[PDB]
Amino acid sequence: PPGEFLQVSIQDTRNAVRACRIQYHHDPQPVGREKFTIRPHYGKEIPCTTYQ
Amino acid sequence: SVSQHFNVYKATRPYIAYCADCGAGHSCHSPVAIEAVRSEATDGMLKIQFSAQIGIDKSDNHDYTKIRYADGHAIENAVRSSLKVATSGDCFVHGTMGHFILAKCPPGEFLQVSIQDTRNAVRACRIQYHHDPQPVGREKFTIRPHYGKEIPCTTYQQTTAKTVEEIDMHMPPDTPDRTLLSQQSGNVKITVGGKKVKYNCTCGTGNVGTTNSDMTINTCLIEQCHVSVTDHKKWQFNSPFVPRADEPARKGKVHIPFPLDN
Amino acid sequence: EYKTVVPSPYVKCCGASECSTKEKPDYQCKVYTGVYPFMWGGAYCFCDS
Amino acid sequence: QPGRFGDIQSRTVESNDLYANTALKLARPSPGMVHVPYTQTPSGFKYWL
Ligand SMILES: *[C@@H]1O[C@H](CO)[C@@H](O[C@@H]2O[C@H](CO)[C@@H](O)[C@H](O)[C@H]2NC(C)=O)[C@H](O)[C@H]1NC(C)=O
Ligand SMILES: *[C@@H]1O[C@H](CO)[C@@H](O[C@@H]2O[C@H](CO)[C@@H](O)[C@H](O)[C@H]2NC(C)=O)[C@H](O)[C@H]1NC(C)=O
Repeated sequence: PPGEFLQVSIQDTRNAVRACRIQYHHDPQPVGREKFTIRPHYGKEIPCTTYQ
Repeated sequence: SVSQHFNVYKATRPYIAYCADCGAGHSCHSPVAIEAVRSEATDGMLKIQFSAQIGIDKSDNHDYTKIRYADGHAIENAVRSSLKVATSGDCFVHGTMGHFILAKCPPGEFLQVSIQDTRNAVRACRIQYHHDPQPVGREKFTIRPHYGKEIPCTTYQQTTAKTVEEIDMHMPPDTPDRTLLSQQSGNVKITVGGKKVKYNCTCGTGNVGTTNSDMTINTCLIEQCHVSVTDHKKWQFNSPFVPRADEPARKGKVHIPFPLDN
Repeated sequence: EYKTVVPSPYVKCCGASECSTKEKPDYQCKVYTGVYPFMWGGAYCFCDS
Repeated sequence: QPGRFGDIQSRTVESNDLYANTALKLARPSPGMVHVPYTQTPSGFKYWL
């Protein structure tokens, strides 16, 4: 979701919490001409790039 | 009594419907499909409707710690402590009864409901709902004060008694299944499994009808037949996402809990 | 406020249907031809188109 | 008129007649699905509110 900072954390062998956080301005923009948040059950199909 | 209030839900079963986004932006059939969200309460008590039923166990008996849902053709159980509703943050559940969930949630753009499966899997669906409650009065506060005025302001009550408003139910349709078909050299064999099935095969002549026992059809390929369960003695909610059976006649009506009050 | 009531869709395989007008507020019905519905178990009926 | 105050009307709270004009238009379903779509202007009562 949108935010200003990003954090990744795993758990140590001793069950400690190891985390490291940086700043990253994240604000996604859906493709097309509308700013929606959840996909619809009736609409069009626009070409769009993703990571496989 | 509370147990007596559950007589109506004895002739109903849950269902599985198509909901667009079920967790990771991938369309998937789910038993926690959302149908409607009602916000007629002034204080902001959301009323959520979804396929799975609260308060009923698989053996059709009252119980307050089990949630029953449809999976395949049967009905399973899930723990009620594994129910979550979130709108840009975890929100609180004020009362659940049958098809409906009552919650109050912080401002957000999307709404998500999730339950845990028998195999400890997570089933969820998310829809879009612009939620922003303005408190009654002339001040946009957030938390109740310890010195203030009393003003009229409506809400949903937790009473489970009969109300005037109601929804409608209708007979479920025939549900296709492709897993009741097996190939034996040059034959196809259908497995009843305890449920009446109906078939239609174009190989040969006179291969249509409904049976409830295991049979084999010769000189037929596996792709040349189609079968579907037919018994369906229970009831289903009239949903736009599930096809309607042959009869266009309304069959039953079921009251809906949690009326409106001052 | 109004609520739009929309019942479950009627699908018929290897056939056709027509709907009749009714005295009901803003009734809007239409018949769509050449459909291939899908369910979780598989296809719904034999006839392709 | 649709979308403004007075989209749906009734003579009295208990009356059984209703005049509605909300521009309910149906649309053809997406292929390989079982769903009925519709586009309809939002309630004019909320707009007036
Ligand atoms: C079983 O399936 C066959 C098709 O395999 C159906 O036969 C069709 O019937 C309609 C009218 O009833 C005709 O317009 C089609 O041309 C027929 N198709 C073929 C391939 O002949 C038959 O109706 C189905 N029967 C049931 C009970 O579902
Ligand atoms: C909460 O109380 C108010 C006022 O007592 C209710 O409004 C009245 O409801 C009665 C029906 O019992 C009507 O005959 C009156 O005409 C209503 N008042 C006005 C000014 O129209 C209100 O309905 C109650 N809330 C709920 C949910 O029943």
